[PDB]
Amino acid sequence: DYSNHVWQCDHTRVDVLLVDQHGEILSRPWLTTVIDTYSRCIMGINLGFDAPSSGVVALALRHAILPKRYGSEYKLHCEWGTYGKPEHFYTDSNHLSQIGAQLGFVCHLRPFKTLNDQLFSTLPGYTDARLTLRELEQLLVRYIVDRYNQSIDARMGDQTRFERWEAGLPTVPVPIPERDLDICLMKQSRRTVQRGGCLQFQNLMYRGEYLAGYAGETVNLRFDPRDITTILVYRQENNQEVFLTRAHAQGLETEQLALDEAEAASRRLRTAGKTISNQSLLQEVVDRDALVATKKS
Amino acid sequence: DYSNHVWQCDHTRVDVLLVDQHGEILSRPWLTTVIDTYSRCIMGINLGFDAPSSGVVALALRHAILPKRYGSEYKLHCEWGTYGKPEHFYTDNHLSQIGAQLGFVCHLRERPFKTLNDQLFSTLPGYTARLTLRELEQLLVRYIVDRYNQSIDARMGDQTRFERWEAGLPTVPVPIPERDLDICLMKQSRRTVQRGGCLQFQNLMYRGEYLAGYAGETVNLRFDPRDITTILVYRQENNQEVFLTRAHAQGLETEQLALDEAEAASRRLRTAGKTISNQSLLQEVVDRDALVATKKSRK
Amino acid sequence: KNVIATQLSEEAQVKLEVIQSLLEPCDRTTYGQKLREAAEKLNVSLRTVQRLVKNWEQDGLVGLTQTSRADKGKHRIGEFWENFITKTYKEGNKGSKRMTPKQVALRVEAKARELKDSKPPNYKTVLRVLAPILEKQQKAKSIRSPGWRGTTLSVKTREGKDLSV
DNA sequence: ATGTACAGTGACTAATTATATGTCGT
DNA sequence: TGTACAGTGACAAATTATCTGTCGTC
Repeated sequence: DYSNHVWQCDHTRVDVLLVDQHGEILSRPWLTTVIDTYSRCIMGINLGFDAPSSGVVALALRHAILPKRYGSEYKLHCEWGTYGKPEHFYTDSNHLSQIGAQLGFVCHLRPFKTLNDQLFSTLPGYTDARLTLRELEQLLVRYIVDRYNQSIDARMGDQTRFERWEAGLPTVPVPIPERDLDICLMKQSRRTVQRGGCLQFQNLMYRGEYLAGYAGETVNLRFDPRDITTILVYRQENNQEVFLTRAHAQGLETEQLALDEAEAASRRLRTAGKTISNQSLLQEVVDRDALVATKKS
Repeated sequence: DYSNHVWQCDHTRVDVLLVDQHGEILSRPWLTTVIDTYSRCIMGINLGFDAPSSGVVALALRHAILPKRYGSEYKLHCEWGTYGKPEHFYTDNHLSQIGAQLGFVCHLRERPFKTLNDQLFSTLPGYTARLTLRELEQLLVRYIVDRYNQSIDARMGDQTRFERWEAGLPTVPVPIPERDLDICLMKQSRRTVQRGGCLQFQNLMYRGEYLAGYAGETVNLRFDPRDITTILVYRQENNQEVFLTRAHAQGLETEQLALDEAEAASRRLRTAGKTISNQSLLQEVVDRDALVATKKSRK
Repeated sequence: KNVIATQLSEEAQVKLEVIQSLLEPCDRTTYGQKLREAAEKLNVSLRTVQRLVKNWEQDGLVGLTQTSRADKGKHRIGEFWENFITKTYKEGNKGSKRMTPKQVALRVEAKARELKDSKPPNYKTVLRVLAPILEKQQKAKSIRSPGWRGTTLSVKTREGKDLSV
């Protein structure tokens, strides 16, 4: 009955194409969002080129339930602040069930055209692609929160959907610890620990707090595709995966780095290497054999 | 109903204590058989120390389906003519697959025992330590046919037990070649083909027509424990297993060795080796170390 | 800190399948029958479902998935023999001596006889005792070096002075 | 904080294409 | 039909951790 009872999870594919930092054409991202039933409030979002499998929804859960920390680059007016453990969740593999179970809320899986109507559908490259994925992250959290969430609802227009949701919480929305919500993260596995507790990830190099005790061992990683600047490392066991430490990206030139940016860095590094002509490096190979073809003992 | 229509499996545990071919006590066997529920004759039968289980049941089922024969030391006056699949096999998951392979219904969840247990086995000197599982073969496989099945019951048409069988067919079974159902045999998961196609099994060595081409590869065996003097070699595919070769035990004194005898033979080697008075031999090791510890380094 | 369940066996999935059904909000007038309709598909008495939900709340998905016994990896030969085996192998592999487990077991035989101990450990136990030690001695061969990264570089002189390049 | 770096690997993914399916057929 | 010992798989015997009952007031 009350707002915050059943949480809807929605998907769409954004008909705006993007360009990469170095000018490569990106795809069109999928948008996934978590919204109330009885308010129209938006409480969670993820956007990216990952297909709307269990991945983007598992992150969009994590997005909502934690405290909504935000950056200055967003130029936000409003604190989003929408923490709170859900209790029912509703979506279009099974992994969502394990999360719902472990977090103790029923998952009983089987409106975005508001942004199709809005000028959002007219930014460059809609429907010269002069925008990138980090720019969408900064602007879209703002243009949703400060404008599409804080405004008066389409019907029951006596309340803004945020405030209809905020007062309607059966008591007060309760945040919960961050580190227990790692199951919602991405996963990478069988990474190997180098001298001093070191790890490679996405062509970057990482180092841990106490990870040097397990050099030569192998470990799994989890991360957000929004800032890989520190990623969680866990020791694998037979039926338990135990969190060991954070590990910190090293040698990067910025305070923040999205996964898409590590892909772009690699893709520029890779695409540079692809342009080098082997013409000399190749012709010497047949000429070495044509010489050795004269050998007889 | 018909003599090939409905066959029922049965089991018993024997009340006789056995000694090996040298003179030490082994155990009291398990015993199992199938009986045609139409004719009520005791046909395929297995005896041994391995306890009743799907492998033993399947082995006795081979002993029913396959044409029976005897060695030149028996040449017995009475013999089974039983062979072929039943329309239904009774023993009331592995037994489903053999039925699905051969095409007969598998059911699982009056019996004769006293005609042997009380009438014969209780009379033997070893009844429940001085006869052997080579001898307890004929002391069953003879009497079960030469007396029991040769007996007549007027309760079922006043004929010998097997005469009702061979009379009672709606169409007489053809014999089945041995090669058609190795699925009833034992299994060995891995064996390595040694040089020249040799293969060790049960402490013996085996060689066979084409096995040397598989040297340095791994093969599976299937074998009959009543005589391991032949073993069958199988090669595993992606999801199939193909009969590769037969193989024959090298260097045997007599071409009849059973699995039980090979174990008891190998247990002679084990007991002989374990007989060493090794305690006088340990003195080398402790005094060698004492010497080396007496050598302190020059600096 | 966080313990994550992974590689859940199918009977643990069955435990999950009841837990995800009991997750429907209920009360005493509803728990008892909505438990019992699970107990029949667990095919085990109600009190086990009580301990199941207890452990589920106590530990999560790693509560309903069984934990290996406290004895796993710990030997029953006891503290004296666990030491003596490992003592003897350890002294036998310093310097160029290369005493393998079998020679240790042969020492163990000699030791029990002179100790008048009638039940020396079998060579399979001695090999199992040393198996983790042998693996720790193995791992040391594999430990990788990260290497220098990017443009910035220096070289380690034996003077102790890192010369930038 | 950082030995070196190439050949071989794994974990997918795009393209091929072998062949399972559902309907009609006789 | 090289030789053959130390290490290892599959299993049984023994130990013993712990989890399943019938239960008692809560």
